Amino acid sequence: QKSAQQELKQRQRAEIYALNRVMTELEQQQFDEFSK
Amino acid sequence: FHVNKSGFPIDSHTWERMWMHVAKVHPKGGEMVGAIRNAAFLAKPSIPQVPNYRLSMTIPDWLQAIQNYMKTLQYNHTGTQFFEIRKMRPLSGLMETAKEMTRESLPIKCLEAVILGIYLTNGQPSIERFPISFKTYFSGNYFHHVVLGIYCNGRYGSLGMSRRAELMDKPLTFRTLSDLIFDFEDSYKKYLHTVKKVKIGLYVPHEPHSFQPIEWKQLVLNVSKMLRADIRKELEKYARDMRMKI
Amino acid sequence: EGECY
Repeated sequence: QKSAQQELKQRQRAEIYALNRVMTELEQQQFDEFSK
Repeated sequence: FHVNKSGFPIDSHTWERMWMHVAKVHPKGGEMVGAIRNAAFLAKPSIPQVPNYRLSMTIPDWLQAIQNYMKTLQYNHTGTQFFEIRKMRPLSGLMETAKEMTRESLPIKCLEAVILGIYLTNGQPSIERFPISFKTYFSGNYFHHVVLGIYCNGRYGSLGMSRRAELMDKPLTFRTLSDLIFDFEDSYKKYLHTVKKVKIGLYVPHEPHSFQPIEWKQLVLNVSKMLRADIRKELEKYARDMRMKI
Repeated sequence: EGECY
């Protein structure tokens, strides 16, 4: 039913935020390199 | 620049495409993606409370709470926009999407933030809302960006989400629309961006007609071609027209 | 929009 789907949403969200932190840190480094 | 058109949970094609983009973009690529995908001990991110105006709050504190909520969702650096925004859709449809943003609680970019800021300020008539769009040029390419202009108690400000801290929220301290727009332009020049076009929308109705969309381009200035005296002249005229409901 | 920014 809609149960296994909610479990997938939560796992996808955990991975999205893990990924977004890593990508945000990348963009921060590149921005620091350009501004120097 | 991918958009999730598959809803939630995100379907395989959209999900695998996201991972391949970031694998290409990130210098540790495959090692980074492998560290996250199917990792057994990922923190479950907390879900931030949706802000809601109460009479005990000052309007600036309320607006700051809206902006902090957006910052807590985070700017979306994944390369996959998670909520599809059709800019010309009626507001009634866009507000369903905004609610979906508060329910699914994922990172957002600039256009989603404008829609979300409209949703979270709907119903406070003291706040007038209108989109402000920018087309900029930087090292040979054009960039588009949009924020939510705010007018309240004779002052202008903005809400939004950007990769840069100076291209999003602005406090309710600008005495004219020109001052607000010129502050964005000065902020852009810190990043070596030249502003090519400025587009000002209409006020977004708090209670829109069933089919009314956002109007994004009631005033369009090709600011790169104009002297600043003329830019200010045209913005001030338009802002006066806005404030009079012409 | 895409680039935002």
